[PDB]
Amino acid sequence: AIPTNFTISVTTEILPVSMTKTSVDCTMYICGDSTECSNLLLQYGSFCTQLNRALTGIAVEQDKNTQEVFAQVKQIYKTPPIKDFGGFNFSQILPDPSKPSKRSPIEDLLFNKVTLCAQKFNGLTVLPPLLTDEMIAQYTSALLAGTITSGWTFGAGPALQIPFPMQMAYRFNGIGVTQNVLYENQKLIANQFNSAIGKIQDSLSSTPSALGKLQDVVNQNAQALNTLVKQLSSNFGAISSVLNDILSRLDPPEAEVQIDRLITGRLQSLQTYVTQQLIRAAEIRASANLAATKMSECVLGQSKRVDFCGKGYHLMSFPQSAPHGVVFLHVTYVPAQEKNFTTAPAICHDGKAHFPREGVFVSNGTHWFVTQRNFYEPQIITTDNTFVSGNCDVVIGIVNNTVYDPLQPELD
Amino acid sequence: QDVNCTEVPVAWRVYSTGSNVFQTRAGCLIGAEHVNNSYECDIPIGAGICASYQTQTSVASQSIIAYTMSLGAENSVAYSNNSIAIPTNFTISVTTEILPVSMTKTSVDCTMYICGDSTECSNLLLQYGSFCTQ
Amino acid sequence: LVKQLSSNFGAISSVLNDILSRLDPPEAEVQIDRLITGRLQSLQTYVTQQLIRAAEIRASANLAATKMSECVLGQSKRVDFCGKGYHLMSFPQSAPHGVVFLHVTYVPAQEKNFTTAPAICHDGKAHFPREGVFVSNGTHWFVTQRNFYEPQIITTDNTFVSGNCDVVIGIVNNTVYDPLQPELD
Ligand SMILES: *[C@@H]1O[C@H](CO)[C@@H](O[C@@H]2O[C@H](CO)[C@@H](O[C@@H]3O[C@H](CO)[C@@H](O)[C@H](O)[C@@H]3O)[C@H](O)[C@H]2NC(C)=O)[C@H](O)[C@H]1NC(C)=O
Ligand SMILES: *[C@@H]1O[C@H](CO)[C@@H](O[C@@H]2O[C@H](CO)[C@@H](O[C@@H]3O[C@H](CO)[C@@H](O)[C@H](O)[C@@H]3O)[C@H](O)[C@H]2NC(C)=O)[C@H](O)[C@H]1NC(C)=O
Ligand SMILES: *[C@@H]1O[C@H](CO)[C@@H](O[C@@H]2O[C@H](CO)[C@@H](O[C@@H]3O[C@H](CO)[C@@H](O)[C@H](O)[C@@H]3O)[C@H](O)[C@H]2NC(C)=O)[C@H](O)[C@H]1NC(C)=O
Ligand SMILES: *[C@@H]1O[C@H](CO)[C@@H](O[C@@H]2O[C@H](CO)[C@@H](O)[C@H](O)[C@H]2NC(C)=O)[C@H](O)[C@H]1NC(C)=O
Ligand SMILES: *[C@@H]1O[C@H](CO)[C@@H](O[C@@H]2O[C@H](CO)[C@@H](O)[C@H](O)[C@H]2NC(C)=O)[C@H](O)[C@H]1NC(C)=O
Ligand SMILES: *[C@@H]1O[C@H](CO)[C@@H](O)[C@H](O)[C@H]1NC(C)=O
Ligand SMILES: *[C@@H]1O[C@H](CO)[C@@H](O)[C@H](O)[C@H]1NC(C)=O
Ligand SMILES: *[C@@H]1O[C@H](CO)[C@@H](O)[C@H](O)[C@H]1NC(C)=O
Repeated sequence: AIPTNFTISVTTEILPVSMTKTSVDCTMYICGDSTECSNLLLQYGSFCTQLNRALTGIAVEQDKNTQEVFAQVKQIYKTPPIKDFGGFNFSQILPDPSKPSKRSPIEDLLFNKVTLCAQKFNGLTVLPPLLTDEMIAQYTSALLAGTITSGWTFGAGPALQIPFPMQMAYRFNGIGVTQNVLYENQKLIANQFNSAIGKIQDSLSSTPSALGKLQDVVNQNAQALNTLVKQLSSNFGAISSVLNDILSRLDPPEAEVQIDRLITGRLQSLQTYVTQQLIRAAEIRASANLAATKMSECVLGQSKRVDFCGKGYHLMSFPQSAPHGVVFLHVTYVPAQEKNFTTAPAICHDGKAHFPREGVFVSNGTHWFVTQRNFYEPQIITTDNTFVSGNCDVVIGIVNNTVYDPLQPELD
Repeated sequence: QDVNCTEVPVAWRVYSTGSNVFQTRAGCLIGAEHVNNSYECDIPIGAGICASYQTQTSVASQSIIAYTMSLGAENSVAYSNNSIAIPTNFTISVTTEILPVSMTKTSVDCTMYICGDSTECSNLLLQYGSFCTQ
Repeated sequence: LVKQLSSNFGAISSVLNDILSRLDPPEAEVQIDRLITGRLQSLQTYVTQQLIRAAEIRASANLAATKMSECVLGQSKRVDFCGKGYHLMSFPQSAPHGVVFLHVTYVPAQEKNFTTAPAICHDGKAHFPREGVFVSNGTHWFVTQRNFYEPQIITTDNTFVSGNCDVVIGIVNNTVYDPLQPELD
């Protein structure tokens, strides 16, 4: 079964890369302005220093994650002023200078769907990220402009200019299809690419569950913080929950029991919160590493790993940013309408047996031809497309035919 | 952090107020001057602000400065619909990568760590379950 | 973990001998129980931290094993995996609780631009390169490989014919040299 047409397809993948940084003060959360609470908690050891160290480590680890997936090339490139990429239309991915935001229409659509207080209280602080969105957008724009005008060369050394049709011809001659197919159906390929890239906005704007992966971490963090805050209204087996009333209607020789019980309860609650945060950060870092690998392999070069950079034979990929995440658009090539054929392992001329150099033998029913393994184009068997090895006695299923000779003119 | 530059002297004193005061997204920075240029990043602060020593520059007057990010050197390739850039030489390069594989093995005895020679501590801890075996 | 032993944990003292001396057995159990609870939870925290660190260490070890299996015992075509640039070879070295990889790679160098053409149109037929692309000095035309500059004269061995000079865009005119000319003699 040999395909006779093809179809360019575009798929989307979403990968989280970071989670919001946060920090809590050990002393302030447990004890307020009460100094007696402070010097009662001083009885315990370094339980107010390990937690801050762990949170700081988590914060710096999250800071490092973004730099690994967006700082592959330290040389920002610019697109040419005139867009004449052989009919291709990269308007929905390239940045739009008209809008005050430096994003693209797809990036703008993404940033308007992540939308779902907590200013400051009880020693709850949120640190700002080192890299703002305005610079992640610049990194993505530079990466996008690098592949359009240079191919995969800029990912290994100096950037080499290349015409886009020639680059696509290079990429087809990486999966089996020869060069002439693109140079013939340039218009069809361009139209299919434009339609596929257009349909992405419609697909994203209609599915609320498309961006579900990025919302899960935000919701989990919000629920964890809400539980941590709500845990402050529990008596923990004492007479009350507010230290002020404990300090009033009791004696200092007796009031320490409630203070100690509340301290123990709040300390173990904070322990649970910190452990949960560390466990979540582990998976977030794993996902960030996977995203970095995907960016390095799919974008800056063609990948031959099956079902890694999209579904089907991989051709190209484009990166886009999103709030605490990245989105990959994989452009792939898949076969189409097929045809029925009969075959033969080898062709037996006089004595010698012929094997194809590249491609296989297909029989229309009367004649025979040799063709490629992924696109149907028959050619007459000659001495250039086949090589002789052995005799028509050991191979199984060989057939009979005539191998054309290309030097018949010399007879004249 | 998160303190607006008026309340800062409501906390060896020059760093409390005066000299040069800069207000950023992270907070209030005291002791550095905000230049109008852009350089490679250094000791980070936040919201794309890196502070560097970099004061070899009318005496040099070495001091700490603050500046915005610079995302590498600007570049632009000349692209037309007929243009090829073919290399003519090459260069063999060697790079190094470091990878941890393991750390030091260790073991801690449950009973000895908590209770010393005191058998009373031992038989009081025996009240709990299998916490010295897990 | 060691310094945590010098904390009273809300008791009267931190040394068990002192607790066992200036108290009564019916009363001394409270301090012992409190110290036991505190030390037990401290050890719990230490063990949990050790497990969390060990997970990451195992992940890094697995990555190092994959790198050794792929980059060393064979060439790798994965981009930016075994070093920066086109990967050629790699060498392993040991280090205290770790490994060091030396990646030997190939990168291009000084460059000169050229002008190209998708195909060359001889009489009727249209010729496409077999490997490499067409490079024009400005007067003549040549075919060369895609990673090193060495011009060669267009022949019938470096190109293959497919179609007509009517559907491709940007085809140009030139002469395809024939290799059986001496047969005329
Ligand atoms: C490259 O792609 C861009 C984006 O699709 C093209 O711009 C778009 O071109 C279409 C052409 O039909 C415009 O649609 C027209 O809009 C006007 C005004 O709303 C309407 O009266 C017409 O009936 C038609 O629907 C569209 O506005 C325009 N801009 C977008 C979609 O943002 C561009 O033309 C493409 N390049 C080339 C060379 O065609
Ligand atoms: C493809 O064509 C070849 C040659 O045209 C066929 O080879 C022939 O195979 C038959 C039996 O397989 C043999 O023919 C015999 O030859 C002896 C020679 O003395 C003769 O006495 C017999 O009466 C008989 O004709 C022989 O191996 C060979 N013949 C010749 C002339 O080469 C082959 O069978 C064909 N295969 C198919 C699938 O059609
Ligand atoms: C590369 O070579 C081809 C073949 O020589 C050139 O194609 C020529 O195109 C012109 C007009 O586009 C045509 O010539 C015309 O032929 C008719 C035949 O009756 C004649 O009456 C006209 O007066 C005119 O000469 C024809 O398609 C073809 N020339 C020939 C002799 O077949 C092509 O232009 C060349 N490339 C470049 C860039 O010049
Ligand atoms: C494919 O299967 C068919 C069906 O069995 C094979 O046809 C038979 O092949 C044997 C082997 O020589 C002959 O003896 C029979 O006479 C054939 N039957 C018919 C109806 O033709 C066929 O050979 C198989 N193909 C190959 C390459 O082995
Ligand atoms: C490469 O780009 C140039 C710039 O537009 C193209 O040159 C024009 O091509 C059209 C189409 O035939 C002509 O009508 C113009 O007269 C050309 N202008 C000049 C100044 O020559 C050129 O055709 C493009 N080449 C390819 C292969 O697309
Ligand atoms: C495919 O093989 C031949 C066509 O050469 C045809 O007779 C046969 O019925 C086809 N089989 C199917 C399942 O279509
Ligand atoms: C900080 O204080 C000044 C003067 O009191 C005020 O104008 C400014 O708006 C304050 N900062 C913010 C972020 O409001
Ligand atoms: C490309 O090379 C030509 C000479 O062949 C030269 O005239 C032109 O300036 C070069 N292009 C660039 C961008 O340097």
